[PDB]
Amino acid sequence: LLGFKIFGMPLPLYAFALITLLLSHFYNALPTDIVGGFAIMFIIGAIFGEIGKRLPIFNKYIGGAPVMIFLVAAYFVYAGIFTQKEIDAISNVMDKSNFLNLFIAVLITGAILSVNRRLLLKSLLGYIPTILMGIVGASIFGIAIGLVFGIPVDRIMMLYVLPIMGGGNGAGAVPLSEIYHSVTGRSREEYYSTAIAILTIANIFAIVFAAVLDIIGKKHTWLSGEGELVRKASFKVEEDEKTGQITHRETAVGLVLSTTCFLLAYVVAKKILPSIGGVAIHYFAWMVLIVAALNASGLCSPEIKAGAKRLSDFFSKQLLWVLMVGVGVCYTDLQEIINAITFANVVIAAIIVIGAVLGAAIGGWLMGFFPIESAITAGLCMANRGGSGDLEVLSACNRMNLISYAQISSRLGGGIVLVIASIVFGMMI
Amino acid sequence: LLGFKIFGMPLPLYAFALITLLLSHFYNALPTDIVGGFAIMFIIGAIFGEIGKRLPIFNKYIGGAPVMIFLVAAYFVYAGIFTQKEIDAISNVMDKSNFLNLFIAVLITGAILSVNRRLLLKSLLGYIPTILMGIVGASIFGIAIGLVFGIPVDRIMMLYVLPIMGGGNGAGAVPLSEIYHSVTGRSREEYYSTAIAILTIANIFAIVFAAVLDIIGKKHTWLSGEGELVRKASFKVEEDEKTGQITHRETAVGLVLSTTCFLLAYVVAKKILPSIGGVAIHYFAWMVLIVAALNASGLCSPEIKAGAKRLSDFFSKQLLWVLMVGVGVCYTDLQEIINAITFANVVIAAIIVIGAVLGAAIGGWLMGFFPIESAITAGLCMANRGGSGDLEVLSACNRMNLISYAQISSRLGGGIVLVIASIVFGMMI
Ligand SMILES: CCCCCCCCCCCCCCCC(=O)O
Repeated sequence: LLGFKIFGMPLPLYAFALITLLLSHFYNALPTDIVGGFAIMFIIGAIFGEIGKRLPIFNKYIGGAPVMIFLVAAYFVYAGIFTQKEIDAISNVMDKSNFLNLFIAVLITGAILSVNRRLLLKSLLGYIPTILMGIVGASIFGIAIGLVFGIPVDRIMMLYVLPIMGGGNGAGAVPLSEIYHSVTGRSREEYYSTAIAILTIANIFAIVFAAVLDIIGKKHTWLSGEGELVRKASFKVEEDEKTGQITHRETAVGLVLSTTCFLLAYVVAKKILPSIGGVAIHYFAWMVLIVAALNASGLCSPEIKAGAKRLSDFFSKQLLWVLMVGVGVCYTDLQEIINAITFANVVIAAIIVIGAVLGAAIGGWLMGFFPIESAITAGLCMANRGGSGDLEVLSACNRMNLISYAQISSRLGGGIVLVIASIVFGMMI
Repeated sequence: LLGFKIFGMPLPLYAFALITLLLSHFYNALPTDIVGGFAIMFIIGAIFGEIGKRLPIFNKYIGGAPVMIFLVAAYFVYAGIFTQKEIDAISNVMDKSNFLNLFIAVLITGAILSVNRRLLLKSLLGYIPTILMGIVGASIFGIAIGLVFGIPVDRIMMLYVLPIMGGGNGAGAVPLSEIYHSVTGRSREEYYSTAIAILTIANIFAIVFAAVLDIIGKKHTWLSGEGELVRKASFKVEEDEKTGQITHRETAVGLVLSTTCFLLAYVVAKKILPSIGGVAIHYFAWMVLIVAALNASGLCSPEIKAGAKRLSDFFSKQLLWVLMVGVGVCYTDLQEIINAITFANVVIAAIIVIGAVLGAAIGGWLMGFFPIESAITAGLCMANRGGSGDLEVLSACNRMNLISYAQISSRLGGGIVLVIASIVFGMMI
């Protein structure tokens, strides 16, 4: 029994950590800074992510560690289990320090700089139209089902299709809320709450639908290329330039590039070029474009690109549970989440996910890719939160080697959905 | 010359980063959070640390990249070059988020957990008395030189001996200021300015005397030791446990252990056991004791200890320049620092460092260690700034394999000096 590992820690060591956390909670002593925040969040995320990953049905279909972690943390906040000091520490970690934007910037730059430049240019000609086709199909089916259920098309486009089809909470929920407030000038709280609820429902349906799509792909040998996206000789003409040995300095350079690209995007979106026309472009979209331009330019060495990828891997696979504890504490309210679990809303989300899958599959077939793997890669992983949950959709499916495609889908889809969301916000209100 | 590397980045890449920083500064747009803080501080630390390393005489003797960096950052703050937004972002990173405490916690846990358990338990029987002998010799020499210069014994002990023989800025300067305020009930800042100035002067003199000690060791062979500390058959019989494979999960476990140990120390020092006797113990000394006890207990696996060491290496070798930029911006004030350089202070610091060297050498010879190696490891690398002066001294000498001894000396001696400072503060007032 003692050989069981919790977050890579032997059971006695995690017992020591939990004793420390309980002592701090009961003595009401905690440094309201990043150290106290990490001390609480690492332990809580470890235990609850392990529980969520072990529980069978939750792990298989619901979403597992991140969903369980943030739901339980938000329930802890609601029930008053958390002390005001711990709540303040977590809110200082992810509000004053903005560790959320740090994490999102690291993930964006890792996902974009990871790919080889020639492969990126080869993809962007045919892969991007598949993303656009998935978006338009999801929008069409969302409008149809909204008309069926009587929800107005304006409300559908504002609340249902865009938050679902865009990125996760860190990118694609709070940026859309900010753009909504900046353009339409209504309160952010209710928009954010409903968007988060329907986004979580869409994540649930995305995992389940990827599972059933893997089943149907097993059933039908044709229209499914196991573990391969392209249908043209599986990209027979493919060469890798080179990659060397990666040291700690390369990872640090990746972090520096993360932060510098985010700063440049912030400056450009805030003061340099706030608006191309009547549309306002968000600094996350500018960051995606800037990192893509940096990758295409060739300034980055292969070692630097590998270091950025490895830093992104470290963040995504270690600090994700910490991020989820903080998200559960700061950006979730159980009462309104539950009040947004109506049968109408859940069926709307299911139909939108069907639309995204169908559009992505038909676009991939039209542009030369395998339709099922296209449907998981784009459409799915875009309806899914992205980052956390892109791994879950790939894990539910038998296909995991497409993780680079999944991350690039999440990031570029985020940029595009923010651009289109700004356009539609201006067009309607 | 475009292949020349600045902080591991080629010249065009750093040109892009510096263009980003200049655009941010001139447009006065910057996110006042950890992302903006790192965006400023990586760039500034990189350029100015490279300048400091390339500067020949400064690099070799006066100080390294850390010294050059925080001096330049302090000058930038003094001359008004830094924008108010940039100052706010850096102070948010260093004070509101309290990145300094996280850095110190990671350093302490790496330096103590990284040591093999059996080797640590065998070494402490003869290495701690060397540290104590060095401290007592430094105190005696400081008292003598203060009597020569007319400085009172209590003033000498409070302002020159303890701040020099303690750790660096993070541990041994601000903890000493806090203890001074809590015990004697006097102003923190007036103590801290003189403490940091004397600490910097002592660091310079310690590096110079380390070079002199290397020369004298080359001269006389029977004191040298040729880079080996122990003088008992050169470790004829020794066994080490295999470490296995190191992963990102072990690195994250090291981070968890660092943060949890810091939290436990904070709780113990604030609520559980604020005072073991009449003396009050600081939470940094408590953390040193807790991490030593955790190492002795054997709960941590060798993989986990290697991961803690790897985090210590990553932080110490990459985020040190960022931390130095933050220290220069926030905790450094050139006006009173320069006012604190004088003939009397310089002579007192030099005599204190010489006394520490003599005491450590005598203790090492009595306990069996090589005299020159013992005087470098304890006394030196303890009078320094705990995190950077040890690297600078070991680089000034030809010995670098004693980095583990230097690290454990810095951290454990910092804890011991904190306890001793509390005792003497209570004694005098
Ligand atoms: C807000 C605080 C940010 C702290 C960022 C810490 C980043 C640590 C990066 C470590 C990963 C790279 C080195 C791994 C080494 C190994 O796995 O052996």
